[PDB]
Amino acid sequence: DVQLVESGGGLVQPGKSLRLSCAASGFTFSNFGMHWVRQAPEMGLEWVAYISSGSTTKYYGDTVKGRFTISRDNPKNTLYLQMNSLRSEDTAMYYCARRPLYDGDYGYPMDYWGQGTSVTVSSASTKGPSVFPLAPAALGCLVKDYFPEPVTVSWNSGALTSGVHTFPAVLQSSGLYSLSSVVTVPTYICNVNHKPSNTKVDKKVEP
Amino acid sequence: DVQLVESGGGLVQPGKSLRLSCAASGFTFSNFGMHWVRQAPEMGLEWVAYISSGSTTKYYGDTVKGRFTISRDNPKNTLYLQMNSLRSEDTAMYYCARRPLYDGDYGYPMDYWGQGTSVTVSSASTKGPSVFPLAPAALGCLVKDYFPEPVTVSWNSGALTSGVHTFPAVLQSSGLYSLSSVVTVPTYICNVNHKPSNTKVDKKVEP
Amino acid sequence: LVIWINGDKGYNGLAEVGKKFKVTVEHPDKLEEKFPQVAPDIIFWAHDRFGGYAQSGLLAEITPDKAFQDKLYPFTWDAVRYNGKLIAYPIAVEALSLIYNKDLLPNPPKTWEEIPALDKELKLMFNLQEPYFTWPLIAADGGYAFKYENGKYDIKDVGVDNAGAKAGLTFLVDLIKNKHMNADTDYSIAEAAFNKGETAMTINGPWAWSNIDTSKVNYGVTVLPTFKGQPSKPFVGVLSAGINAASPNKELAKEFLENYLLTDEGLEAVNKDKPLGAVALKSYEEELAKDPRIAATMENAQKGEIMPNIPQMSAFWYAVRTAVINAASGRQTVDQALAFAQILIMPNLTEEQRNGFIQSLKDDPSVSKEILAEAKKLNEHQAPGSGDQQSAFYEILNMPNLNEAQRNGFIQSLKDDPSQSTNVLGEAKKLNESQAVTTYKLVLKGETTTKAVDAETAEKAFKQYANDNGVWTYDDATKTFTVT
Amino acid sequence: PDIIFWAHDRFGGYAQSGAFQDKLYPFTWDAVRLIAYPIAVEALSLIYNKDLLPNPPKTWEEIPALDKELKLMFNLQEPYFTWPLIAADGGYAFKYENGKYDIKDVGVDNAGAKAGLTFLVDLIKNKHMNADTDYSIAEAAFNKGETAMTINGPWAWSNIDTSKVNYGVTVLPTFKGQPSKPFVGVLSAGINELAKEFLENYLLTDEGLEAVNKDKPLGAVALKSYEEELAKDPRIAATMENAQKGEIMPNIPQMSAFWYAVRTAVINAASGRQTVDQALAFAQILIMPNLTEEQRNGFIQSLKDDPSVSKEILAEAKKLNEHQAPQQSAFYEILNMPNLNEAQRNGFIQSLKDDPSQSTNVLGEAKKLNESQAVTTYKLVINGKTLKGETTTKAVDAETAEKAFKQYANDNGVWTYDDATKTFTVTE
Amino acid sequence: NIMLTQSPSSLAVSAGERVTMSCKSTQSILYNSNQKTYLAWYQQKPGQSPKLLIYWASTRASGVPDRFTGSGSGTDFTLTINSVQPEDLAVYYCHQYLSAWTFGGGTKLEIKRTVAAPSVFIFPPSDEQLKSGTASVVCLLNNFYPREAKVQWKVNSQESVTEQDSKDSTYSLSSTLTLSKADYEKHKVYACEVTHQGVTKSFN
Amino acid sequence: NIMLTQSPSSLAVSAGERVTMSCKSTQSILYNSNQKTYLAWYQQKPGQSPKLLIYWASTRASGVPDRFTGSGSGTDFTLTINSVQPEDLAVYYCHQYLSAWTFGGGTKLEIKRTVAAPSVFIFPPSDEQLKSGTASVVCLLNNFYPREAKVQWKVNSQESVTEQDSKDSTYSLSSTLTLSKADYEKHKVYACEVTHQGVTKSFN
Amino acid sequence: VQLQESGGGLVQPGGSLRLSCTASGVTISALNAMAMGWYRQAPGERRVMVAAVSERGNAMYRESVQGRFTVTRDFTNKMVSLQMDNLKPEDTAVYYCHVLEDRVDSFHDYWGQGTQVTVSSLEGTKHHHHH
Amino acid sequence: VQLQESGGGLVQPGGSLRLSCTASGVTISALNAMAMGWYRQAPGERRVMVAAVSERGNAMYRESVQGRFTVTRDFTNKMVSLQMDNLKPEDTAVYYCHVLEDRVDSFHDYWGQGTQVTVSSLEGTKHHHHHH
Ligand SMILES: OC[C@H]1O[C@H](O[C@H]2[C@H](O)[C@@H](O)[C@H](O)O[C@@H]2CO)[C@H](O)[C@@H](O)[C@@H]1O
Ligand SMILES: OC[C@H]1O[C@H](O[C@H]2[C@H](O)[C@@H](O)[C@H](O)O[C@@H]2CO)[C@H](O)[C@@H](O)[C@@H]1O
Repeated sequence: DVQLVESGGGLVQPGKSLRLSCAASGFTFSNFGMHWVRQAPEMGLEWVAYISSGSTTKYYGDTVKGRFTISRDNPKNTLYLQMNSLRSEDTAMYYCARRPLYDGDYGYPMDYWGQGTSVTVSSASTKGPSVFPLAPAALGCLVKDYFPEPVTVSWNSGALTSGVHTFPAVLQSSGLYSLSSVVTVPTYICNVNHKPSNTKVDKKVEP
Repeated sequence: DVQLVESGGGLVQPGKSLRLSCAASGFTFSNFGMHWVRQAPEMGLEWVAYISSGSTTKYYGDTVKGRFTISRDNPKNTLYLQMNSLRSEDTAMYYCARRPLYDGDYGYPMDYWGQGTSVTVSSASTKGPSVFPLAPAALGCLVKDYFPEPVTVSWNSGALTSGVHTFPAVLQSSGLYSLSSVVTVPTYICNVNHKPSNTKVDKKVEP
Repeated sequence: LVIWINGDKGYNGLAEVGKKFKVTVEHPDKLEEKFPQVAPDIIFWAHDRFGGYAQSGLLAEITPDKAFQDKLYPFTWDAVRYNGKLIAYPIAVEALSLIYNKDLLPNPPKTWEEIPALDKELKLMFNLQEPYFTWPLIAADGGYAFKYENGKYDIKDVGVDNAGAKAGLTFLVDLIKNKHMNADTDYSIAEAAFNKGETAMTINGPWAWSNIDTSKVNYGVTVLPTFKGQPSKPFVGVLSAGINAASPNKELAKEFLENYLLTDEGLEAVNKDKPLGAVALKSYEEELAKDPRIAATMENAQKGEIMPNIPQMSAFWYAVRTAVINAASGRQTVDQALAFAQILIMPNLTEEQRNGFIQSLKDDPSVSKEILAEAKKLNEHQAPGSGDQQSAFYEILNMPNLNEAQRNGFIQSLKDDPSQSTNVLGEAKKLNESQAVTTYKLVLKGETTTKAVDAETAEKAFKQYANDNGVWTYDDATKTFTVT
Repeated sequence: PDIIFWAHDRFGGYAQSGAFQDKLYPFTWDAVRLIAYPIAVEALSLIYNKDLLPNPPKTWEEIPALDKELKLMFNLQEPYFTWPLIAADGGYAFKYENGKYDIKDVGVDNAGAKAGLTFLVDLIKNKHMNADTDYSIAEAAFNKGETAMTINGPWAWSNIDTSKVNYGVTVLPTFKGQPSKPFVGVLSAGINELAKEFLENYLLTDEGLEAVNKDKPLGAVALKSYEEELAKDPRIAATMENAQKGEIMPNIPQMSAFWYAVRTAVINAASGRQTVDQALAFAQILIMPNLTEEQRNGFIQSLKDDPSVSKEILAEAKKLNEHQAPQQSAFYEILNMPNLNEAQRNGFIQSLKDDPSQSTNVLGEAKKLNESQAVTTYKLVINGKTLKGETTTKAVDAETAEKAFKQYANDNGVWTYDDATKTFTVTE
Repeated sequence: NIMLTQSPSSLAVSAGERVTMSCKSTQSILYNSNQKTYLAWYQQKPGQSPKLLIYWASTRASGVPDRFTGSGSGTDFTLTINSVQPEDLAVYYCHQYLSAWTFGGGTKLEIKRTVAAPSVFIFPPSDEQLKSGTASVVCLLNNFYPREAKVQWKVNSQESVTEQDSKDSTYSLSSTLTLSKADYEKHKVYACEVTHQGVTKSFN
Repeated sequence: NIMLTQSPSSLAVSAGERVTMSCKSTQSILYNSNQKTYLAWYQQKPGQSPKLLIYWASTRASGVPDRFTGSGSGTDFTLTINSVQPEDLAVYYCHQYLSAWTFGGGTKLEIKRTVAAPSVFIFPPSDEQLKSGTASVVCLLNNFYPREAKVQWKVNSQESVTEQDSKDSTYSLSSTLTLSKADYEKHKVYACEVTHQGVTKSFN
Repeated sequence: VQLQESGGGLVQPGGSLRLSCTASGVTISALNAMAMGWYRQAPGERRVMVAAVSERGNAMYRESVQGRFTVTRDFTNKMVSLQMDNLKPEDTAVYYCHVLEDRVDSFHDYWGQGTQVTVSSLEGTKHHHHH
Repeated sequence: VQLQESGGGLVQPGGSLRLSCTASGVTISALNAMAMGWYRQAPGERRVMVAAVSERGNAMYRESVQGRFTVTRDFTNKMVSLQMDNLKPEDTAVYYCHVLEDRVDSFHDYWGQGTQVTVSSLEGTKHHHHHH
């Protein structure tokens, strides 16, 4: 099946530069146009950039024109977005999408979307999360003091998925984030992954 | 609007050769594959030939393999089908149809079809239709003794189309064809067109 | 056998040659444009159109013979070569020359600027409809059809808008305005005037000589006069014979070309009919090398440039023709005419887009260079850039307040998308106004990384991290703190 | 790496993948045509031991007799050294026609190549030639005098000079009365400004060339003066004789896999695991550029398990490759049907020119037709109170058309004939 | 190739209720990678080129009304019209486009309605016919739905009936009696008698 | 560029009935050549990439159910769900792709149901967190339909509510009370009580 | 001074489009005392000037549209045109005919009704008919 | 003698496919003495021969598939294999492993269950996943 995978996201200081790469598989990449689309909680979906199949025609968003560059490498099936002079309003999640062939004849819009990468910009520095198990039924663990938002939490390496309640992160008064993940039960370990801090932590919860 | 118009059809003796042309307008002809599909009253729809976009791939039907040849001229926006050594079973109406882009990814089948040209193969000679008025409420005219099938019958050059009843042609014992067309009314001229005989007859019907 | 040639050449001589060899010859007007749409067995014409004819497949490739290659001059063979193959058999080399009446003037003027004084004293005129005759004045001051660099022609570059071409065309239209030169005259009127002795000078090729030989008046040929101290550079044409690809007598025509007309008696017969000028064959050229007129024609050819063979020449001629006509009648200025021709030249523009650009140049000449640049950019975009790119590169590499990471990012963006360079540069400039470590790993079970300038700072950070999470060995070899 | 010193075949693929001229020979610059600076020109030569034999053999057939008298070996692993025997009898890597290489035509499967390879495997099976030996073992054997002859380039000479044994160099022996055509390599430097200048004004000098040649013999140097002062050595003369008898190596990017293919064939040919024809077919299949890995593997298996139809398999693979690339006999044959009337002959030839790949069908059914096989249009205008209109019929003359039109009028209820437009007008 | 067989040769129905037309394949036509069944349903009105209705056996083409629906899998596929309309009379073909291209046998859809009395006309031959040597007399029945009627000639006869129109949904037929001129002269009174589920017309 | 504005925004409904979400365009997006309106409706489940639902404002994408239907023209378009299902809670965007590419504000489809009694848990801080210098007590509520619920602390608290799940269709909430170390041992008993439509948990 | 606009609609990028504006209710010399131009407005942004012609007959253009756009003034016929060539999807906007005159102490503007111009960024519609 | 086929399915044109047939209930010399081959049949068509191998090991092919197809018989493993390369849509059919044996007076044919081969002519499928 058609699959798109994004990479290159993370935390960068304002005014710096970043590169996002989207790898496509399952179709002839050298024949389809590509879109870069970003989404934020306070901004929502908005198209950012577009490149044609043969890289001859490229279009950019009004608010990103002159800073972002879209390109593609057909032989290795890759799509590149170079972002420069980043401002605080660019914190979002980025997806690469595929535009169908001859949409002026069949009217098919952007159909396949990638998983997306979270790009965040801020002057503050990153910090690894602090994990704390909770004494019990329900049991869980909370991650606390981690500045970059993405923290994927699984239980027993994905062995159990029923009753897994992972609350969204909230911003604290110190500028850091914290969230608690719980599981309802009648060994249980919770694994947290923090990609900007590259932190994998396995914590066992016991009374 | 997409428009496909064929030409070259007519009456030819068995074992002869005939070239059919199809002109396309309203789309990039140099990007879509083309199909020739014939239909007969006793056998129905079947696919005859297919040509790819760049003419690199061509497919033929089982019963027309080695006899028919498909090609196309992209600069002239034309699609050609050459038939050689015709046999009596090939009497049918031919359409040129378009194949949508990447049907293995989107699944769109043959969508736009032309009007179609009727090819009939037989040893008999063509003969001009004989038009006879019918004194009258309804009134009409009947055409008799014309071997080639197509005879388009209109009234007052298409001025009136209400109450028109044109009946299908019927074979008599003599091997010719005849049909009567009438209109029910509370000047009237009936026009018959016989393309293989190049016959244009306008007959006025009065009591 | 059907032969089509121009009307001013030796049709009767070629007819006699064919009768010696049936052969039918005709000289229809405007033959060079009806030939591509009609498709005669063989056509005699200049080498410029044969490139387009071969590209369209209208002309069949000729199989040559090595001895026949050695029979004629080499540069004629290279000039008739398109994409490494031979399509036509070179016959004659024609270059324009200045013909003067000795009684009217003892010596031809060395400069074009002196010609107004001579004409005013008289109170020179020649064909104006054809761009062929007008082009030497345009190209004397540096104008060119296409950039000839390292042995290939640059289609993307056109020199009809150079200041030298503008100066030449303004000089010509100034001669028109001062009543020195009639804007409505053509080749026939020029020939009639020069045969009657009304005009003291004319610009013409060898073929006119026989006609002036019928005038019984003394005539002297020489190199065209210089313009602003620069010698004129007329285009050098090669008249050669091309064979129709659909001709049913292809081999008969090929044998006719090889064995009958490209021989001494055929060339001498057609020269007696009409002087063909410099013939590509060695023996007859050496026989006629003693004639001073052929020497003057050769001098003009060396001073000039060999006419190219790209199929993008025909429309070029068309464009130049229109511009010259637009320059001739005073309907519009020289700069406007050159701009219109430049717009007409590039093929990839759509007809609606071309008409829009024509109107754009019509209604606003103050921004003509911007319109031309935008039209050229659109043409290259639709064509089936390094100029500004190097300038942007050099400007960014000199940026003093930009750190290395941002400079590398901007350089990568410039190398990646050049068409948006002009915006990106400005953005970099904007940033210029605003701006005016080892990763250590820790191996509660888990791994972390932190960026630190030295081992002890990372040790302090890792000890703090362990302190907050309820938890020592250090390995330079793997750059790793391990806690147990 | 900054600069790579290697034979000129791979620099072409490297470039594809991404007064000074007068100082060197012109063909050296033409071969590297610019992407590399020629340094040396190397060609293989037959090096024999003077004490072993007074004069070298002139034909390959005599070598088995001399070897069995001893009771010839060289580097067998690399196709480079074994190629001259294959190329002697017409074998060519690519068709060099009017100065251009035709990638579509590959001559490895020629009959002369089969004869050369079967002679080589005949040497192998008769224990005259070692299938597992390599360049190092051949050098050691020639240094110790184990082998009476060897095939080697100039570079090994200094090593032979370390062995102090008398060695004579000559042209490779003729095969079946035909001299060999060894590949001529150009050892040149390819850059991945300082390195270029160091190559130009320092390395490309008489002192630099002689310093390099002293360590290992470069053979034919690209520099003119060192060639002139080194042409007195007869070994260089023999190398150039082999070079002119040989063919220069191509610069197209289609060589590397080609070499791989030939290597595999040699490894298939020497070990005896497969016959000469099957090895050549495998090499040809590997050479084919546009075949997919699954398609190539399928063709390899089909050639492996059934060698009876190898020619048909190769033809089908070539057809597929041409189809996936990003009739004349039929033309002559169609014109020669006697009973076929002119119309269908033009129809069939139009179909033939229209679609060549169906020609084998279009010919055959035409024969199926052959045994089966073995006028002015006039217009009537009726201007009548009962009938107004015009009709057409085809007739051989105005008289037949007149009868036909009169009959038509008779069935449909003053007659005039305009010959200029062939029109009969009937007015009621 | 993969040819398809449509079960109903023809089916009649009144307007407003559902019709189902099924067709069978000799083999599975499910593409493995896409997991999509490659089959389409086409509609062809009389005297017109075929028009695409459904593709992928479930997806509905653009502009197609919601009444048309496609279902089925394996080797059996069905097209269902929930509310048949009078202008929906046509021929429906199920067609696979996975391996080569083949079309079904065609299912004809008829329209049922209330009975209607035919309109009878009698038409004598014209005089150009007379002097041409043959005579043809026509009896015409117009606007009769049931498509059942017998016609008899009283003093070798050809009956031709048109196609059911979309608006009226009735039929028209003509019976032509053809004889020689002499046969016309000997007899005087010609009558055509037409009997129908829902009369004699004569001339002298 | 063309701005799109979606009127309903957040909207709550019970399972079984219809919902109509409309969006207005600043400019007409009717392509003149083929008379097709260029607008699409996209559905995005929580933690998912957007999935195409409808294109050309009337045509349904392959694989979508028949409950979703698109209508409207001019500058006003509507998307209607006939029978909202428990896994239909998502965000729906209307997006035009005629001039450039833009998306609407997004309407959130919320699901109504019967009220449920929450389950309350009190979770003590862990000792490694204690010796780190701060303390945090957790008061958790699980499986309640109404998001509205008040939480009070007995001895500056942070409240986090999760997104309603598609299967069960209730909510979970967590209130964390954080304090300093010394403040943690200066108090002894800690309690969290909750007032809800559908209770105090205390510990020492 | 009433301004009436004409022209506009849907255009493929790279195409051409001509807009016209006619002024009424003012005399000839007084209209030659005005500066006449074209503004444009996109949804969500304020009106910006895309072209202007002063009373001297000189022209002034926005930086992003110079070369691609031209503006011409037929002062005898109270008439003005804007020719737009090589369009882009970002050029979709409502165009406003604008008249500026100085009142010594201040400047005053007159705005027309405006016309809608949309650029359709589709790909396969180049051959498409228009009828 | 019981014959069983293995391999087949759906394949893109230009691909390759290897079908196998295994025979049981027979001694080695017995089915050595009987020829073995591959038949194919499309619906509405008759039984046509695409591959055959006689008792002496000579291979016979139909003219439409010669060179494209390959038949191989391995006595020791009792297996015949048909390798099909450069496929076209005309080749989709039901394939039968077949045994031809001589009862002197006439010929006898043993038939297998057969396998389905569907060549699916489709655009934009050069890089489509198959294991997914
Ligand atoms: O005038 C434009 C044409 O110039 C040349 O044709 C010349 C030719 O060189 C000359 O021998 C003869 O007198 O005819 C014309 C005179 O114009 C180019 O060869 C043509 O392509 C141009 O159209
Ligand atoms: O593998 C065969 C290679 O042959 C040549 O390389 C030669 C080279 O020409 C020679 O001077 C030296 O002895 O090294 C190798 C010996 O194989 C081709 O240049 C290569 O492309 C081939 O791989």
